[PDB]
Amino acid sequence: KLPVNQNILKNAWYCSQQKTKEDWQEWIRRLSIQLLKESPSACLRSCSSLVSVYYPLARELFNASFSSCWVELQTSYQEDLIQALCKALSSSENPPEIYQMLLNLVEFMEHDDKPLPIPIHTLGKYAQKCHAFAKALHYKEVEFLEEPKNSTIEALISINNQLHQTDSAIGILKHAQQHNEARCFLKQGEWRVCLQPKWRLSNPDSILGSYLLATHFDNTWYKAWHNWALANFEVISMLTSVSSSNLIHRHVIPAIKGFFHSISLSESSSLQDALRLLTLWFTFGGIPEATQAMHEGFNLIQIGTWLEVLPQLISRIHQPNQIVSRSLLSLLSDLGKAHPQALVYPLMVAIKSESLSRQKAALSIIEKMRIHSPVLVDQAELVSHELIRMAVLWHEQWYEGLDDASRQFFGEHNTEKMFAALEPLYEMLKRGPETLREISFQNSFGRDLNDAYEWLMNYKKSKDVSNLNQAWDIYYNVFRKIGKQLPQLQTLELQHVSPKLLSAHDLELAVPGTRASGGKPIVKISKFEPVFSVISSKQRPRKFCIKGSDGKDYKYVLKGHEDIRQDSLVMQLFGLVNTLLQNDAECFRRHLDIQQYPAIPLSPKSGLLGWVPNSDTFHVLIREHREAKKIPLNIEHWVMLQMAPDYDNLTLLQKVEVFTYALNNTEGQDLYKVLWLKSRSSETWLERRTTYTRSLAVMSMTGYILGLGDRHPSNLMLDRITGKVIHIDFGDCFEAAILREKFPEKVPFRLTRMLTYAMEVSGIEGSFRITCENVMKVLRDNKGSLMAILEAFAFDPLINWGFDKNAIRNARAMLVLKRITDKLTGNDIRRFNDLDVPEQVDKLIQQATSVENLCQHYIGWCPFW
Amino acid sequence: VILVSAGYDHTIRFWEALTGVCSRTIQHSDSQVNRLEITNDKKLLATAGHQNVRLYDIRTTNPNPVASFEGHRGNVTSVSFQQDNRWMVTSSEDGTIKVWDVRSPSIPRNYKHNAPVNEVVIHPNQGELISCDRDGNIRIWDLGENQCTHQLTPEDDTSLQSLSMASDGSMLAAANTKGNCYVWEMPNHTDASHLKPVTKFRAHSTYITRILLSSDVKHLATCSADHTARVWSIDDDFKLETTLDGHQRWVWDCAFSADSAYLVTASSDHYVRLWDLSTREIVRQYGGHHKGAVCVALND
Amino acid sequence: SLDPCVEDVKRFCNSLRRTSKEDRILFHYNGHGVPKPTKSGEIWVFNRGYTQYIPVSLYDLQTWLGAPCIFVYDCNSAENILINFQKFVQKRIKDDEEGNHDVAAPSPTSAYQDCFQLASCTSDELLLMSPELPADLFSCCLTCPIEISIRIFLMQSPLKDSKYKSKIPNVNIPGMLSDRRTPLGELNWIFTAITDTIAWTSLPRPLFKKLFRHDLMIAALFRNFLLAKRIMPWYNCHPVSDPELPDSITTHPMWKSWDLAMDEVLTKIVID
Amino acid sequence: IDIALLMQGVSPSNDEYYPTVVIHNLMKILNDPSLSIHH
Amino acid sequence: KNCFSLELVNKLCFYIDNSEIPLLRQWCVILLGLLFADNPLNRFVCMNTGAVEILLKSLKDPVPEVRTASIFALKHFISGFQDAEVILRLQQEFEEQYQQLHSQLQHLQNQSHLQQQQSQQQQQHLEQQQMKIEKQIRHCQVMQNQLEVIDLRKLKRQEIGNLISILPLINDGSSLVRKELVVYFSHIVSRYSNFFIVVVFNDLLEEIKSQGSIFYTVWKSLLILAEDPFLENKELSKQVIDYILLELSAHKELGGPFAVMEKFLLKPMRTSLAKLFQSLGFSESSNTSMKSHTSKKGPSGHTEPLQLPLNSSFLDYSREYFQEPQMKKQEADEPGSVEY
Repeated sequence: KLPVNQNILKNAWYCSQQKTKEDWQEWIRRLSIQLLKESPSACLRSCSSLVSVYYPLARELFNASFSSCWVELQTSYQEDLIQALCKALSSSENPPEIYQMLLNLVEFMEHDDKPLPIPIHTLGKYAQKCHAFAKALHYKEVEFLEEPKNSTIEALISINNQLHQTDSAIGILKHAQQHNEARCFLKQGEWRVCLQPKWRLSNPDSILGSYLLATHFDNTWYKAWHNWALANFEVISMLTSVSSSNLIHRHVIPAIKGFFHSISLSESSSLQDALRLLTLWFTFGGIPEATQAMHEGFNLIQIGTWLEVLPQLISRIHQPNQIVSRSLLSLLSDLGKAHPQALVYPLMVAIKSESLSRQKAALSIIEKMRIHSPVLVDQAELVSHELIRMAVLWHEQWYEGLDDASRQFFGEHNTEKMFAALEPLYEMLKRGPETLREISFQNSFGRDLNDAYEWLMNYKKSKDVSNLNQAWDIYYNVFRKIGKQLPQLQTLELQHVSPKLLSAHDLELAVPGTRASGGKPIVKISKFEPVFSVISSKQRPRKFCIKGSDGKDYKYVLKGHEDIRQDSLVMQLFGLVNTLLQNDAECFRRHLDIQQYPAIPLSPKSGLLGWVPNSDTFHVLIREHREAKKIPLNIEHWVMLQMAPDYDNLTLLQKVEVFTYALNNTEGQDLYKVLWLKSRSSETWLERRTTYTRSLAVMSMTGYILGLGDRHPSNLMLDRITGKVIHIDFGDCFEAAILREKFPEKVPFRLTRMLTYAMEVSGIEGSFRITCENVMKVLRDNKGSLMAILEAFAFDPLINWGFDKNAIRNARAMLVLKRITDKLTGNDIRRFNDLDVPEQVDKLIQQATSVENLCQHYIGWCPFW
Repeated sequence: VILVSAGYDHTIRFWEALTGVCSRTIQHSDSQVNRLEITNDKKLLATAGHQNVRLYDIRTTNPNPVASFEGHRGNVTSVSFQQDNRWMVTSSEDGTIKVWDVRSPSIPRNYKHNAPVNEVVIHPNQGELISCDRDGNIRIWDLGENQCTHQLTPEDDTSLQSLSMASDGSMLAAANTKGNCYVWEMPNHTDASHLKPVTKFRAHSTYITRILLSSDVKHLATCSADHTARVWSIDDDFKLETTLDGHQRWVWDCAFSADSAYLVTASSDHYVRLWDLSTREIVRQYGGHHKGAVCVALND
Repeated sequence: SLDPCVEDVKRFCNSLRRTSKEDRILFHYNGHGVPKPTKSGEIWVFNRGYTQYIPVSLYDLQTWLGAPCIFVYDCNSAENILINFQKFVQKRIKDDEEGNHDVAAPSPTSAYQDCFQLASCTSDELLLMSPELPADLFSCCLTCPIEISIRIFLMQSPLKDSKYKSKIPNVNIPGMLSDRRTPLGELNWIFTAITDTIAWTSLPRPLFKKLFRHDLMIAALFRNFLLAKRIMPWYNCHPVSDPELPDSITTHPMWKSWDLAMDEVLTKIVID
Repeated sequence: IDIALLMQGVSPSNDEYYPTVVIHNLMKILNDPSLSIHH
Repeated sequence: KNCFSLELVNKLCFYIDNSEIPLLRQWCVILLGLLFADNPLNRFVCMNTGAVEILLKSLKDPVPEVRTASIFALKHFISGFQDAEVILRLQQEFEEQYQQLHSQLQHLQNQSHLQQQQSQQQQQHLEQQQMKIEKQIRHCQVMQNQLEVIDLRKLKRQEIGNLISILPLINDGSSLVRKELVVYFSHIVSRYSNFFIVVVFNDLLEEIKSQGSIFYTVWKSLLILAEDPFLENKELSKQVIDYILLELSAHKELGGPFAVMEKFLLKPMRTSLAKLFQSLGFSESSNTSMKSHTSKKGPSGHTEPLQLPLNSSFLDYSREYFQEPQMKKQEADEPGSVEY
């Protein structure tokens, strides 16, 4: 292994006879060259002569050689090399030549493989002397965590000041203090509406006159046209609330003209204006003057605005008025003339929807598309139907048909509802086989299903309880012979599921997913990858891959038997919020960003979600870190289960102390250390921590206003390169979790002990809270626009998924409206407490960081993590 | 005299100070026992577990449960007896007051109520009930009324933990999650809403558990979640009699003796203790619990 | 059997020997995901835990089976097991003197010495592993001779050019084995005649009577064994049977006629 | 793409890593100056 | 399989709680010890129904035979080494029995569908067999549903909780219980060997000059029993410790270090010893040790070899009781004899 050859390197270790940078460099590469001759590795002994001949590869070898030599060197020489490296780092304190690389090597071995016994204060002082400010910051953070000192606190404050971290410095100081102790008319109108509230019979007239004078002085002024139109909107709203039906005629046409002029002036952010106009037309589509007003505004308005503001047209594609229907059909015909590739997917969603009026209205769309391109829609439905049958994979139909029947039969024994479930499940077997996998089930497990069918017939014809029990026994039998091998389908092969997808290649349709502004270029599809990966999320979603015309791969996660389109509508809320942060100068300076992935609604029973690339979730991110140390995964849960045999079946108060016992006994800095481990360098860790902090801050506030809850480390997803958080399954929104029976929440956004320990030494009140005030002020700065956005999808019947006739839905939506307005304003708890922005931030922080507010939760939410 | 304790062992067990060893153990490995209560004349044993209140027999040789009664969706918190044992009530996670009877029961009426209560107490007239909620509310109900009740709000939306009531019909003490407590004086002619508050005492600052006071109205002893058992005076100079600490784990609900001078302490420290309040010294210490002990019952 | 263990191979032998009183039993052993068989006389079988392989002895397998035998091994070194098996049977017929030596067995010892088996290679050398060959070519010889003969002929034909083809031809010989008139059945009949006329003029009279004049199963197996004896030594495998066949099995000169038949049928196929 | 050639030591372990780093640094000799200085 | 029923184990628990004659107080504990032989399903069911708690409370009992029986049962209550294969090894024949009884059920249904009423006849003798078969099936899926929630980790936790309550019987009465204790300790050595191997190095290097767990208590109790006042127990404990001695004599690469610290007996390795603790801590997946011992003596380091899991002839001893007479009084107590 190693012969006796260490008698010559002692002089190169301890010399203490040099006083020059060149002499120190000579000593350094002399010891680096001679380090290889005692290396125990076969792949390192032979490279000694090569390193002696050629120098630069020893720089990249400098980690392997040091790791080889350190383990082989003996304990008495360990402190010798310790003092040698300490004196090397202490010498030549003014010019940093190679001591930064020395500290890089020291931290590199300090990652996981038995760090050196160097004092951390000495490490910090070498970093400070050798200008490594970020390494000094990490060392001083470790020193502060070991023991809090005022000198250390001011050292981190100065470090943040030189690194331009004012938020970090302020937060550290606060933590130390808290622990150690025309234009004139517009101006007149806005000041008037600020000093005196609306909803009278005199202020609307005054602001209407002011806006009319401003428009007369500047007839091409966008905010004037928009303000006049919205003033007519509030007048019409109060008239409707009072109800007249005659004073609305004098205001519907000026509002329409102003909205058209503003849209034609801007053509950039016309989302709210377009949806406002559509809501106005849908509310009053029986005014002939409005009909000719919008007819003459056809030429003034473009088609690109409706192209960008497509989705609500498909959402309201059903029309109860003939004139409204004709106008919408003409508009969508113009949309089909101008890049129809952005609406064919919602088009056959409308085709396969459950509204007979929607299919009858869409027959005209089909007929007008036949004269343009039959091949587009034909190939579109051909490639669609296979994806819906593959999203809802073929055993899941009768799997859910057995399960939903089974638990309600255990509940209250509704045999008619059994028959209703089982009537359509047996239709396609006598209709005709279609796919190879369907054949593979047919020739295997058809006889038991048939026998169950005539046993159902016998039960219907005789009402025989014993044969009902026998039928339920064979149902248990088939449930077993499905559910045993259900988790054994780790992959699906398209050649046997649906080979026609492979047969149809060189597809000319547009690639589903994200779209560009206006008319996006057409991107074709080459083929499909027939291999998929199955995810375990109680629904078995799969990983779909598409080979596009560009030679790259477009990959998505496929979800089935769900009307997911709520995530699609929240996607334009993400678009609006990123637009507002881009518009804000402070947010643009802070470089805030939320990356929304492409996601198209494939069907009322299927959809695609964009999987973010080059990233890993927090769920997986802890497994390899734990098994590197070879320590159990659910360690804290097992530790508290050691004395809590009935944790789940338990009352409110006694869970708190066992949870506290688990927290006290269990260390909670795994993510905090693994980000340092996976960091490329100190500045790498700096950019990771910055991105991590402001991403989690902005996303948790957006979830707070959105009502997005039910967040768990499975849907929490870090980015491998940067560290941004990306969530999945946004069905829970508008605080829908507060109404469901299964353990209603008390914490709005999941900010756990793991997050607090991963936070910097400034704590939750530092840069996180400093970003909190900026996010709250920029979100309160756009009060009217967000309300105009959210007013559209309240009363519609396509949202009742997380809160569940027409009057009841309207009342529930209006209660949601007052609840979210109270949530924004801060008067949701106490009527007298009209809390402002910083008081709201403090209240939210304490209410989310309270332990009782997070302990009482469902195990499905995984509350301990 | 007999006393019984239960906890995370899933085994209820009796105790006897004369022999120093446990006498009888009964397995209930289906749920965690929250509370238990022994009948005054030592005939049946009831408990608060999960969605079921069952009646065991003392003199039998560890049989199957003699009686069992369900009807609550959530887990049950406490049970209230009667001195004539004609009406059995329980308090659960729904606030709906139920009533049942011994000796071949039928189905009586059930009362539905919101604000899921925590603890209940029956006035000695055997016709009136006071329940405490975790929002600082007191619900007063009686068999005579059908839907009307009384609302008492000692604190505004604050998690009132529990309460205790005087067997002589004088005092009503509260228990708040912040360690606060209120004492209410209520003189004779108890069949009226005339609970007059007197003072307010901040005994602790952390979470607290049930307060028990003796039939003789001369003491008020509480126990909290900081290894603290503190007894104050309720009729003589209104000051702290005795504090007690030193327990390894946090002390759970406690019980008294007949002479109002001995008190038991059951905690999750795998042990239970019995003390003389006058001498504030260890009198008995029973051990054998492999897990913690949460609930205890005693009568003489 | 589906990746079996020792408890599996218990009734894998017992349940069939208890229903076949004296008629012969076919035992196929297909070990390729299994390490090398033991020279000391052990055969590796899986456990239920899928973590390590446990030995099963030749006595254990033989006692679970009975006296008639037709064994087909497809392992790597199938020759130490034969040398050992001959040693075990001669040691038990030495113990047949039986002073106090009679191990309880389901079938009499007098019918042990007349039960047949095959082997896969010649000694402790390696199997075939190239992508240009089926991984279980031995049982390919012993259950589908015609198709693999056609494919081996295509891969050994010097006239590879001007032909319609890891490279493997997509050749399909039409028809089925049973029908006489179809080319596949015609090739089956011509192969049967060709492999019988070699054996009759090679082996002695009583050996021929014992091999190809008693039962059709052993007849077909030993007829395919001659084609195995032809092809495997071209890929360095010289299998061993229970009676020693003379080395004139592969050198009998009508393999020219086999080549002529293959040439004629493939030219007819490509012309069609 | 790769800022420093030490990042590849993160995902794998310590023991078997030793020949891997040597081999994927010395397969770069194919260029002319290394080929000229090491024959 | 045929004998283990919940009604039987509950009646057994009732009898061991209160039955007068100590013979059944012996044999019920013996029956549970035999039922706990190698059956993780049985261990899970008994743990859930609380027979473990009853058998733990039955350690303290007047007669010593039932105490030795209780230690024998908790000897059998070690969880299982081939557990991940025995669980499948039981799943297979539960599946096969379910399939066979199901096929028999439909065979009998087809037999009863013979279009013949047969009043007061074979059909009337067949309905009771019908729901008897149904009851057997339902029992089968009850056990099948109990199979998947096995939790070997909770099994190990209950075993390590039982060991510490076995420990206070070191100051017991007879040498019988002491011998049963030393064979139980030998079996613990056999199963959890590496903990003993990592603790002996530290203990005897400290004697030359991690510990602190309840395991160190058993390690010290073995040395306590090594100074027994009885004849056979002394060499029995010596043979138990002889496996440990023979193992650390080499421990492959460790023999050199062991010899180096062995020369101190008359008068990097730290990490090497520390690494082996986590290797079983991960496989895991009040505490009054109190270490009191009159150390007036020191351990100076008939069968020739040593099988590490020692035998226990107590079952044969208890079986031999059933050959002495029971309906008639034995020798030396007859109305006239030599001893009389």
